[PDB]
Amino acid sequence: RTIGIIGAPFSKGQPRGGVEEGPTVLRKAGLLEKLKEQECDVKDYGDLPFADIPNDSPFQIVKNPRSVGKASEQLAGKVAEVKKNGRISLVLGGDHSLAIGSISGHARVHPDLGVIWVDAHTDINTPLTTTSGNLHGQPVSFLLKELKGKIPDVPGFSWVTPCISAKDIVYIGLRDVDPGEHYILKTLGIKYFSMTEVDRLGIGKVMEETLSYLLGRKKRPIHLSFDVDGLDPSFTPATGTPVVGGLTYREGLYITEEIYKTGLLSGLDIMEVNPSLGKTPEEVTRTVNTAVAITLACFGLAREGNHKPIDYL
Amino acid sequence: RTIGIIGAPFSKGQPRGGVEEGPTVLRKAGLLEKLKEQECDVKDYGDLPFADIPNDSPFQIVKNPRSVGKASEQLAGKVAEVKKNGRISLVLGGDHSLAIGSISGHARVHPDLGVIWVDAHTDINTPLTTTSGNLHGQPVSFLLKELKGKIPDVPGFSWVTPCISAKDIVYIGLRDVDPGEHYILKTLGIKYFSMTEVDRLGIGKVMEETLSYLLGRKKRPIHLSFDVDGLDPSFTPATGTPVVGGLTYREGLYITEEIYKTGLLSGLDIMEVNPSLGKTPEEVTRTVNTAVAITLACFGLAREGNHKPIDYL
Amino acid sequence: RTIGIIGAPFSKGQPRGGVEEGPTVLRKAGLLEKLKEQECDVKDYGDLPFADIPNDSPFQIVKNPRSVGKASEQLAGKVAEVKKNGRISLVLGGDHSLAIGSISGHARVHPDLGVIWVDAHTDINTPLTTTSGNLHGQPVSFLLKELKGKIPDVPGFSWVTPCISAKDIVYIGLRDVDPGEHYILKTLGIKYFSMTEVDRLGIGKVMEETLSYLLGRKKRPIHLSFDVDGLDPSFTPATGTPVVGGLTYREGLYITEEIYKTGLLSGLDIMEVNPSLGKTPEEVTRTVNTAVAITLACFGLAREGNHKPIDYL
Ligand SMILES: N[C@@H](CCCC[NH3+])C(=O)O
Ligand SMILES: N[C@@H](CCCC[NH3+])C(=O)O
Ligand SMILES: N[C@@H](CCCC[NH3+])C(=O)O
Ligand SMILES: [Mn+2]
Ligand SMILES: [Mn+2]
Ligand SMILES: [Mn+2]
Ligand SMILES: [Mn+2]
Ligand SMILES: [Mn+2]
Ligand SMILES: [Mn+2]
Repeated sequence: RTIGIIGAPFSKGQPRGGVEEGPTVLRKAGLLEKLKEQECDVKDYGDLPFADIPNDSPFQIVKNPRSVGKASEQLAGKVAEVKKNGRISLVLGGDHSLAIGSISGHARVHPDLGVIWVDAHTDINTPLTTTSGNLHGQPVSFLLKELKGKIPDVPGFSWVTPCISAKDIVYIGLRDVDPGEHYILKTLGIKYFSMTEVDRLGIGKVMEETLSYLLGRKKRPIHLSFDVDGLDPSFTPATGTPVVGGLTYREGLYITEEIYKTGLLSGLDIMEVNPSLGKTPEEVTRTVNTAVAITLACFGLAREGNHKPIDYL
Repeated sequence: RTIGIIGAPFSKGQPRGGVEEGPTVLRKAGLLEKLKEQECDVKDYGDLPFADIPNDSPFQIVKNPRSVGKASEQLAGKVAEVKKNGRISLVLGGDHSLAIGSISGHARVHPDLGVIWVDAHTDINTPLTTTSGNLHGQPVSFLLKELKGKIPDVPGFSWVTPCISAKDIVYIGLRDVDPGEHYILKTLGIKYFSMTEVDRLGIGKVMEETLSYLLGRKKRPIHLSFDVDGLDPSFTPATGTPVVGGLTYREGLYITEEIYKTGLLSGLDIMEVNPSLGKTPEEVTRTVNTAVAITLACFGLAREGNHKPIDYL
Repeated sequence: RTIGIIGAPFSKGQPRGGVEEGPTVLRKAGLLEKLKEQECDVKDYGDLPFADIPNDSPFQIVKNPRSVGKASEQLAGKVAEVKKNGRISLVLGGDHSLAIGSISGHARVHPDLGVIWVDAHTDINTPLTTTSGNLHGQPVSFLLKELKGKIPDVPGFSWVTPCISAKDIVYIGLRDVDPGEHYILKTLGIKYFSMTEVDRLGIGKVMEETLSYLLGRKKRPIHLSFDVDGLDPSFTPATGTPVVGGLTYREGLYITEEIYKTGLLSGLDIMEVNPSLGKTPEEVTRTVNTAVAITLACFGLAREGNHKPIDYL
């Protein structure tokens, strides 16, 4: 469809820095050209400038709360802009803490959006349940309204307003969920398909239930937050928190091909691609190649082929 | 069943030459002995002699049309021979352009045959829609009757007669289909199961629908044209046009085990094995080992075991 | 649940020796600590002392019958002990010949047990049908009552009493079954899901049918004999008899997560882990890492997460 690309070179949501290079390598792989090579009206809003916030001491256990809170605030406004421009926002990260601004900004122009979260983790720890202190593992806790009250006033997020309900989101691919996170999942009744459910039903039924769950009552704009560590590390090794037994390349593409076909995709996140973590230059291209493949699927690239409304014979 | 092996060391359907070695390595892996190690009456018709055709300038964009047209013509007669001998023709390639002669020759003794095409591609470009000019990506266009009129008189194929309908064939494993090819697929209503449908239904349902589709109305001889690049390159890397996200080793064997059980297998093609393309000697044996495994399945080798009609206790 | 760990450093059921190290590396990977890190009351009964039996000439074709028969006899008593202690026996092997003592000892305190055998092989050759002579490929033949009469008096097993029926066991993952073994399977009507049935139905339906088959008539204690070569060698390479096209890591965990949820697991076997066979130190840790993962699943570790009966918010 009509795309609005925005680069988000941010890494302060976690320890390993090379993730802020994601935009660079994803663009070098020729993402723009590839998109344009389709029914895509592409406008790159460039890379957001994430100014240094030198004085950002931990809030209790939470690290770099201000630079994170700031990076998400800046992105929220940018996403809202591209949406007001009638364009599908494509945010290239950058660590997953940015989802806070991406989804918030999306919910401003489209408060009825539905979220599909592909990840190996649920990223729903609260500033109080997290043990690591890394904000790229808490983005979800800031957006849920039902958790409005368990989120302390962390410096940098006083602009945040929970914008989604526990039932407006579906997780797919989970395989490393903390105890407090699992508790929250069962308590708020969050719909999820861990790797156990994917193995059980098959990726087809999984998506069928997902789209039906989020679009059942009525059609709403869709937001896909794709963490690359959601796929098995044999496909996307250059990422910070890899977990074996992930979604295959095929399941990765099947999810996006299906979402694309809904025609309701309005927001997309490609997160956690960290080139510095590749053990070899091949693991690096293998990660970026895969991250690009999943992106092109979101916008039309089908494995059975594509063709223009013309007579080829 | 009763087999008729024929070697087809041909490569002129494409650029990379080492594919004409397929017969050699497939036999060195001990294919004959393996087959004989079963309920197989094996007769090797040797390797066809593909005489040099030095004067073979391109026909427009089409490369080596005469040597290709000749190689397929020679094979067609050989396959017809082994079939008239009441034997399941097993053609070891060689690039996929040979399918033209294999299927044509098969259709002479068994004009009612049904075709199952396992490949990452549809190989249905016409001399006019192809952009590469490589004939191993156009074999299908010469055999379909509905395309009788969109195929120009290319030097070397005036012996060709479309022998199959758009509904006598089922593709399985597609993941890199050109635009003109996709157009033809939807226009002639060709039945196909790209990697998207395999992921959706599961390999079991896929085959179930395939066999039911081709054998529904009535039982007919079956022709299986297996391109090794149909399977994921992690299993068959030594091939010319590999595409990630392919059929697994297991799905590869499940397809053949199922076809075998139909008891209607009459023609088999093992194509695109190119040893020169192996990055290591292991990728080479890994490709040939896999190509052999799929062949033995076609003739009885079952993963649950096999035993002779005797009392082992 | 409440566990009773027993080390079984035995290798005389086959040729390659490094398998008797299994207990050592599985414990070094910190298995005990991991188990304890759950709702597990763990008591390690140490490693059984498998005294040397220098004079153990082959019985016809059968190798090391006395040391094998002795090792299984010793284990049977140890398993019976831990069971009488109201604990789920967790036997770390060691080659698969030990299953004879593990299952026998289990059947003493729980004669109504049901067996689930995950392996690439059926290990049901008789001292008379085996061609290799290796007892780790015959454990099943000594336990079936219906085969009481086809088992010659092999030195070291006069203590053995067939303790299970042909219908009290279900095989999962088969892909290399001898002819005599296949004959026995079809003759005694043994329920099995080779890799062909897993591909067909999907791992979910497979387990569903398995648990329903063994628990259909009524709930009974379950014995899971897990051979690591059951999983594809890309996950567990450090094992003696690897076969490509195995169960994935995911299917490996799905099987155990499901069994765990039955709540009827009473006996568990982790066999064939041979560190000496790793081609690299990574294949070694990759094998042991995987062998540990499947073990923790058996006792509660779920991929969707876990949490204590408390309020995390
Ligand atoms: N759930 C863990 C890991 C998060 C990884 C995010 N990329 C945490 O809260 O730190
Ligand atoms: N479809 C492409 C690739 C074909 C590859 C065949 N092995 C073409 O027409 O050239
Ligand atoms: N079935 C073969 C192989 C067994 C492998 C056991 N780990 C035999 O009887 O020797
Ligand atoms: Mn993650
Ligand atoms: Mn994430
Ligand atoms: Mn192909
Ligand atoms: Mn082909
Ligand atoms: Mn085995
Ligand atoms: Mn075994």
